[PDB]
Formats: sequence, C-alpha cells, structure tokens
Amino acid sequence: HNELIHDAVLDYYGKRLATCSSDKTIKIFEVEGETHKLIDTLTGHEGPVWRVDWAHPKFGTILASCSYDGKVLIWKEENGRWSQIAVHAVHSASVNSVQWAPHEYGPLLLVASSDGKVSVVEFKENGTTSPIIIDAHAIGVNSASWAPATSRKFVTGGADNLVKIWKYNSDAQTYVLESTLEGHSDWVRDVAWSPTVLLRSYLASVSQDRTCIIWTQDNEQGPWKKTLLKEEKFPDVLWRASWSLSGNVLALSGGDNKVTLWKENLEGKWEPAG
Amino acid sequence: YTFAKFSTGSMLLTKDIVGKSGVSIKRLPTELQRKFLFDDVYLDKEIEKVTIEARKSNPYPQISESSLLFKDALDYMEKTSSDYNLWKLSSILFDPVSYPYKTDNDQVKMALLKKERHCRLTSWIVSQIGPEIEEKIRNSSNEIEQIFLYLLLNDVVRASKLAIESKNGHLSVLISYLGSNDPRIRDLAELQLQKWSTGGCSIDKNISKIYKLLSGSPFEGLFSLKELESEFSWLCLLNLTLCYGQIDEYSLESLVQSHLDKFSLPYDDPIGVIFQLYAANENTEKLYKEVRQRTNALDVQFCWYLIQTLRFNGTRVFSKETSDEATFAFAAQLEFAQLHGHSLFVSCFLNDDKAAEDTIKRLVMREITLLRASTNDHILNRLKIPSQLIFNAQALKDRYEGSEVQNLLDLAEMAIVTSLVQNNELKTLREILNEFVSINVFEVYLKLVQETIDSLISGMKIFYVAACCNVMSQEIVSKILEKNKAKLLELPLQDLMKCTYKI
Repeated sequence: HNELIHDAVLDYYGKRLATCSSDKTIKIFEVEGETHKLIDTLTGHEGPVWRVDWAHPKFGTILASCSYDGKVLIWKEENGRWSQIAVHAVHSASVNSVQWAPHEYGPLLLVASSDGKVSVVEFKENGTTSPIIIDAHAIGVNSASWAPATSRKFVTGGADNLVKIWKYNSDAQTYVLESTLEGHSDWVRDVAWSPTVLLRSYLASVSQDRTCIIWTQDNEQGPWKKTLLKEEKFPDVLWRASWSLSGNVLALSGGDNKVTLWKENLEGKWEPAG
Repeated sequence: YTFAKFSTGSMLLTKDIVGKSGVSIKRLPTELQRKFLFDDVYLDKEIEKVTIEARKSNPYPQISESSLLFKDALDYMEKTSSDYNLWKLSSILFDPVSYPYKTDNDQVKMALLKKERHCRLTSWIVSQIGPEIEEKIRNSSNEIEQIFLYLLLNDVVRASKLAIESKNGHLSVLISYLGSNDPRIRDLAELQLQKWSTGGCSIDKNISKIYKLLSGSPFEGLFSLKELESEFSWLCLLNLTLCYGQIDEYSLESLVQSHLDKFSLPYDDPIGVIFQLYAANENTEKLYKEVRQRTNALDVQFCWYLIQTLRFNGTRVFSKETSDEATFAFAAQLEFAQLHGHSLFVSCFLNDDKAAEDTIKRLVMREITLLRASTNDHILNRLKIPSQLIFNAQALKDRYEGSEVQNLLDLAEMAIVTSLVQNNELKTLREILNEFVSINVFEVYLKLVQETIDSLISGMKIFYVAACCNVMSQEIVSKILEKNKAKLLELPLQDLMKCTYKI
C-alpha cells in the first residue's frame, strides 16, 4: 500500500532512495536497478510528508524533510540506525519545499512554508540551528530553489504568482530581495534554477495556470527574458519542473500522467525531446 | 498529481504506483544512436590517438594533439550503411592525403595531392551513382544516349568503344579528350555548339550533350544540361562538373562550389551538407552554423568529430565557442548514456579552462566508483586527472559509506576520532610533521614520550563528543600510570566514580 507518494530523492551517488508519502512515513530504499530493497521506514510527522532531500555527503548522511505538520525534521543515519537529530518549525503553516544549498555554503537548508516565509537554517558548531528567516510571499510560498555560483542567491515561487530572486548581503545579514518576476495567473507551483555554468542562466517556472515560463538572464546585468515554453495551456495543471545537470534539459511533471522534456535549440526556443 | 526531478546521475524519477517504491528509475532515452560508442575498445584506441597536456591556467587535462581522422571510425561501421558513406566521403574530402613519392619542389607536391584527392572523390561518386545509371543504360533504346550515360559513369573508354561499335567513330575520337582539360578542345566544342544553336537545322539530342561535356561548362552554359536536374541524382550531375568541368583551373573546393552555385540541394541530405561544408572553405563555420539551424542531418557526435578533426589538422577554423558548444553537446549525450569515461574524454576538448575544470571535477567526484574498474578505466583516470581531484572524490565516497592516507596527502579531528596502534600513531605524527589541531599534536607528542600545558590543550580539545571522552579517559589512564605531592594534585585538578575512588 502506497497509493500516493508526494516526493522522492536520490543521494549524490544514487544508492539510497528516500520516498515520502501522505501516511507521514518516509521510506528509505537500497536501490539496485530493478530491486529497491526497503531498508527503513521513518515515522515522525503529523501530516503528509511533502518533500524529502538528502544533503551533501560531506555532511555525513543527513536528510531534511518537510511535512504538513508545519515542522521541518532533520534526520540522520547513525551506525545503520536512523534518528531525528534536529527540527525547525518556525513556520505557522504547512511547509512545502526544503532544499539544501551548494556544499560550499556550509550545511545551509532552504525551507519554504505557507506562512509566506522562507528560512535558511545553519547548523553551528554544536550542531544546533541558527535560523535567519525572511518574508517571501503574501498568500504563501509553494516552492524555493537554490542557485549555484562562484553573491549567493535563490528563487521562490509564490501563491501570488510571483517568482522572486533573493541574494545574500553582509550589510543586512538577512537575504535581501533583488528581483521579482511576474508572469503567471495562478499559484506558482514549482521554480527551478539550472545548474548550467554556461554563458547564461535559466529558470523554469511551472504554474497552476498550465504554463511554464523560462527566465533566461543574459548575464549579471541585463534583466530576465520571459519565454512561455509553448504558447498553449497544458491539458492539466503543472506541478514540478526540474533541470538536468549535464545538458540543460528540462523535465516537466504535469498533472497529465506523463513527464515532458524540453531542450533549448539554436533558435533559443525550446523543443520537445524523448 | 505527478512529481519528477533530475538525478545526480542525470536520469529521471517519477510517480509510479506499479513498482515497489512508488517511483521509477528511468534510464533517460539517449539521442546518442551509434553502436560502437558503447564498446570500450573504441574509446581505448581513440585515447591512443591523443596527446594530453595540463592547462596553462589550471592543472586539468585538455587536448594538445589529436590524430583523429574520419578514416579511423570506418572500421567500426558497416561498409553498406549510409553512415559509412558519410564518414567515408568526409574522409576523402577532409583527411589529409599523403603522397609517398619524393617531389622535385613542393608546389608540385601540392598539385599531385590535388589530383589524388580528385581521383578518389570522383571514383567514389561513381561508386554511388553506379546502379542508378546502369539502370538507365538498361532501359535506353538509343546508342548515342548510352554513350552519354557511360560518360555519366566517368567511363571514357566504354563510351569510345560503343561509339566505335555503333559506327559513331568521330565522336569516339572526340570522347577520348574527356578528362584532359585541353582549353583548345573546350573553346572549339563550345564554338561548334553556338554554330548549331544559330541555324543548325537539327543536331541529335545526345551528341549536343556530349559536346557540352567537352565544353567544360555543362550547366554554366548556353546548351545547358541544367534540365537534367529532373532526370538525375544531384550527385550524378556534380560528378559531371568534377570530371570535366575545368579541373586544372579550379581548386577542388571552388569547382564544387561552382557546381553548387547552379543547383540547390535538398536541405535534409547529409552527403550534400558535407559537400557544402567542403566547398564553403573561406567560411565553413558560417555555413556550419547555417547548417545547424536548418537541418539535423549532422548528429551531435559527427559535428563534434568534424570540428575536432578540422581543428587539429589545420584543415579549417572554428570558434573556441563553436568547438566548445559541439563538445559540450556530445559530452552531455555521452553522460546521458552512462558513458562516463567517454564523456570525460570528450570534455577535455574544451577550450574554456574554467568550464573544463568544473565539468571534469563534478563528473569525477559524482562517478568515481565506476571510473576505477579495469585498465581501460585506468588509462582513463590516467588521462591527466589531477591527483587531488581523484583522491578528494575518493575521500568523499568514504565519508558517505562510513581514506586516511589520502587525508595525509576539523576533518582530520574526525578521522582521529574514528581511529580512537602505536605504530599507526607514530606514522600519523610523522605525516603531520611533514605537513607542517595544535592541541592534538601536543597530546600525540606526550603519548610518544609542559605537561600541564598539554593537559589544558587536551581539555580544550575535549570541550570542542564520544572521541573526546575516550581521549580524556586515555589521558587519565596515562596519568595514573605515571603516578605509579603538590604537583600531582595540580595535575589532577564512570569517570566521576573513578575520580571519587582516586580521592
């Protein structure tokens, strides 16, 4: 019985899968092609676990999950036995996304809850949490993705149809908002920064209004460029939008039971692939 | 509701209520369709053809010499496949010819090399058009037409023979000139044609065609074979330009270009594309870019191989950015095919040092395990993968699976924690000395053997959990062993139970 898992994540080396469903449990599997052997079940949430997410193995085996009970739960495998080492629930509503930073930033976490907040939880020397939060969106935040870089930034997708790009500032000590972008007529479900250290940067912003805008910034200066992936509404509401590391392929999880794939061509416009 | 993101090992997990986990490990459909790529022997022999030098802006490998030729791939393909035709024709036009016999001066050499190349190209075209024309000769009902068709197969001798046999003797003699570029004969043939095409009550339809061939400009003309556009493969007519056409006066390139200027080729046809890139000479890249946005006849792999050959043979010129673009694209396709060694090899042909560094690093660390199996995987990590990167990656794989020599080559404290024998300690101390945290060093020095300072240092380290307690217990045991009055009391100032028993 597992009729509706909401999220699954793969580890750096892809040996250990972590699905999370609505029955609150987070199941850990030892994958091996056809055979993912169930190795664990983790019960510690008071509502459907929306998302799970491993951290960089530089930090051992850590997994921050966020669930409907408004609480972010950090887990850790310890000698082959899992244990909830920390927790961070400074959010007064259902926590939706949770995504670790680039490991060069430390062990930073990115939480994004319906109380219009998004936190960046550091784990200090005592391993204890150091929350520095910001208000992100009015009617709630559905997602928040990290950006790689070599001047840190992230993106957030809102319930007010916004897509925001925040940046760290030593003057403020809290992430200062630097640019917001408007293009959807309904809850911005998911937002994704692309890991392509190439000439430009790409953002795929899927939404409830069955659109997927792509914000391509020329460089550090010139603002973004709006590009409706295709100019027809998808047969059903879109949920997830993920970039590929090698290649800059875009995967779109629409509520129409297939996942589409879009690649950029020399026109600059995007074309299906599969 | 559905969910799907991309894997580290670029592949896709989606909601799937048919498995066991509630997700599906999908092997991403690879555009990379070319068999020999999945066989590791090809890759080994391909690395044998390269000279790798470290960069002048970082230690990461990038290619200094390549001897790859379109020629080389041909062994791994069927001589029957259209692919083989593409690679072969590409070899004929682009791979350098060698001329073994010594030549009086070097401009001569150049001329010979041109004749050789020309002869191979035209023999090949004849290989292709062969059956088309033979079919046409099968169906002709007129001898002079057959003679013409034999000229279409660049067979001057059988044209001459049939002429002879069909009692067309003068023509026969004339025919013998086809392929000597005698300008006298050229202007004479053209003259005869104008005289006919000004009065000339009637001339046989195929004799005029043959004269037009002798004219050296069979479409470029006023009795033009251009209308044969509708009766013959474009390649067949191009053969006519290349064989007759004005061989000596033109370079192979500008000749081919001359022909192409008279006829549009189908956008989708790739052997067409190769001729266009060959003829385009002065702006191959320009055309290549044009070819890119118009068709997909040239695949990712081919475009990369092409660009690389031309680059490393001085044959042609491509932007650092276009060569890198091609290289990225192919490396990516390869990585989608779980061909990490091969993607790694390709990634080295990057010009941009920064990007090479990132790509390489990222991939090696993410995929170290697979890249350390056979010797064909060894030569791989003996591309010039930086010592640092390899062991570093390997260090990561150990922390995550739960090493020390690599570390010797915070984290160090955690390693000491895990270690918590005497010989190993001594070796560690020697390594630390070679490298030259301080507290731990003081403790080690004490163990090998001021005492109060070492004690304070150790206490501070303990404060900075299980390993620290173990170290504290060890220190206590050592102190107890040493004891076996005021100074002793000063040094002193389950563990609690032990302390109580001591008091």
